[PDB]
Amino acid sequence: NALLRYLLD
Amino acid sequence: ENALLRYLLD
Amino acid sequence: LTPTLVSLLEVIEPEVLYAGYDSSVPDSTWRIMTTLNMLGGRQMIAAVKWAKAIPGFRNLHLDDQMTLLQYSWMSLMAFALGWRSYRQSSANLLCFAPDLIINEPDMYDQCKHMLYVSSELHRLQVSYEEYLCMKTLLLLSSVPKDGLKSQELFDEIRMTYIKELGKAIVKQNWQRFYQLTKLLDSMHEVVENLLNYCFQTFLDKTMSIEFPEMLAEIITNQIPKYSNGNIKKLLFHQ
Amino acid sequence: TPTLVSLLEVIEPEVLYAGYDSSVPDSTWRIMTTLNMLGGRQMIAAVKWAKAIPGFRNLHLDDQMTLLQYSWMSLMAFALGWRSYRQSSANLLCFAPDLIINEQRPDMYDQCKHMLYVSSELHRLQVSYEEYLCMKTLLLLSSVPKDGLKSQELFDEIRMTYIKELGKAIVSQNWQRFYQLTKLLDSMHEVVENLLNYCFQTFLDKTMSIEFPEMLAEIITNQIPKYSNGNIKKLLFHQK
Ligand SMILES: C[C@]12C=CC(=O)C=C1CC[C@@H]1[C@@H]2[C@@H](O)C[C@@]2(C)[C@H]1C[C@H]1O[C@@H](c3ccc(Cc4cccc(N)c4)cc3)O[C@]12C(=O)CO
Ligand SMILES: C[C@]12C=CC(=O)C=C1CC[C@@H]1[C@@H]2[C@@H](O)C[C@@]2(C)[C@H]1C[C@H]1O[C@@H](c3ccc(Cc4cccc(N)c4)cc3)O[C@]12C(=O)CO
Repeated sequence: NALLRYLLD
Repeated sequence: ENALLRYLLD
Repeated sequence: LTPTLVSLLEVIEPEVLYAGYDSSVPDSTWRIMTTLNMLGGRQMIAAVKWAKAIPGFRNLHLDDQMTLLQYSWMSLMAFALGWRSYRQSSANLLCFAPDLIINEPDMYDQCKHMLYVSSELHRLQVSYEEYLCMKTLLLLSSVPKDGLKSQELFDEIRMTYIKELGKAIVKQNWQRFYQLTKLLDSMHEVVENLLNYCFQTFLDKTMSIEFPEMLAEIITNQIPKYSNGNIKKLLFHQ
Repeated sequence: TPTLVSLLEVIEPEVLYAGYDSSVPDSTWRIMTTLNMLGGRQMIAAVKWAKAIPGFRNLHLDDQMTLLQYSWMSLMAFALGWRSYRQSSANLLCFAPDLIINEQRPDMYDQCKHMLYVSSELHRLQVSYEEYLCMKTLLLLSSVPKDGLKSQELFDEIRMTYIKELGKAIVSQNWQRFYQLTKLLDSMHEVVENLLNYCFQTFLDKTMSIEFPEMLAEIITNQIPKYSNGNIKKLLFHQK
């Protein structure tokens, strides 16, 4: 969730 | 206003 | 044979972060304040759910619902805190949670404002039915100076809970309504002294008190509005 | 009659607990919560760093997620070890420049001894900054799921590039240093298990109620089942 957000950007 | 906006739409 | 990649790794190495630690700040003071902000964050999450369950709130423009929750959060927390402390039979305690009850000095002043809510509900012998209408009215007590996007609907909802507090009192009745709506007006003053403390601790890098992401976001959005006096405080008595 | 007041009574939120136990030392609660907060910010910085590692961004997104979740404690303890070594005074834990735990001033005896180990080992092997950077990159690729990665052929090709890069950073018969440095990397698995075990204990302990940021709470939540099911494949350089 938060990790996936920081990897998406 | 990310978190408050997610709880209202929730 | 030359290490070409290790050069790229030096370039991307993250810089050392500071923990935000100051030995001079009492371990008990930092713990209490940080624990209260974390509980306040969870209370705020619950207050968003509660505000949506209120009849007529979901009909307001989405930005209007956000606005009321950001403007009144401290008001709702402090009022519910006064209620919990009152319902503990001692208007001399601050019952933050059933496991965090403060039985009584930089906070000597701010403590008197938090206890004021509790002694006022005690003196007025406020019933649970009155407290509920009063707490719904607090969510509808501060608006943007410029106005709201569903100002007509907002007025209608507000009228409904002033009217509902009236019915809860109705069984001397006008005299009681004056005292309860006077207490609603004195919440603007309590909230002002509490938020001033809140914004100071939110920015103080020496104390480095921790705030949950829900409260940090609320505080970050509201500090400019508070500073520019961009807040219209709806009152019952002139 | 007040019909709305009854509907207000129904929707009233229940009273929440603070998670406060007076018997838990304030110094203990503060130090550990403050460190979990710092760990959250260091973890966000680490995600940004890993994306800037040549080749890391080629792996499947789920593999990039997996590696950061399996190795976060390893990168954290290894960077803590380095900073504590670069402080030159032995027996110090340099978590941050403003938070240096001077070992002298026994709940965290097992924990502190595993954190100091990394620092003492780097000081013993006189590890350079170019060796450290290859080693820290290799701890990101040191543990995989028991089933394997969705981009396994690429992961193996990337891991081999950083083992080869560590060799260049050392380079007559210097392969004893390559043995000694890869041995320190292997021993990181044991350090991480002792620190991850304490981390899960404080994450789940309601009497202590230590706080964690949402970034670490999501990694810990995701990893606890995998840790218990033994769903982790620790990649070693030498046989145990
Ligand atoms: C919403 C909140 C959360 C849950 C809850 O039930 C009600 C509320 C409403 C009040 C909010 C509180 C928290 O957020 C924290 C706030 C915001 C606080 C207003 C500010 O007063 C200090 C504060 C409050 C209380 C104490 C305990 C204490 C110790 C010793 C002596 C005395 N006499 C009192 C100390 C400092 O804590 C605050 C900060 O600024 C922190 O950074
Ligand atoms: C990533 C992290 C963050 C930043 C940073 O630079 C490196 C790291 C790596 C280790 C992480 C840490 C934190 O998150 C907190 C962790 C997770 C911790 C592993 C667990 O060990 C305790 C802990 C913390 C501090 C000490 C020093 C100490 C105290 C008393 C006596 C002695 N002699 C030594 C000992 C054990 O702290 C942990 C928790 O369980 C907290 O709940």
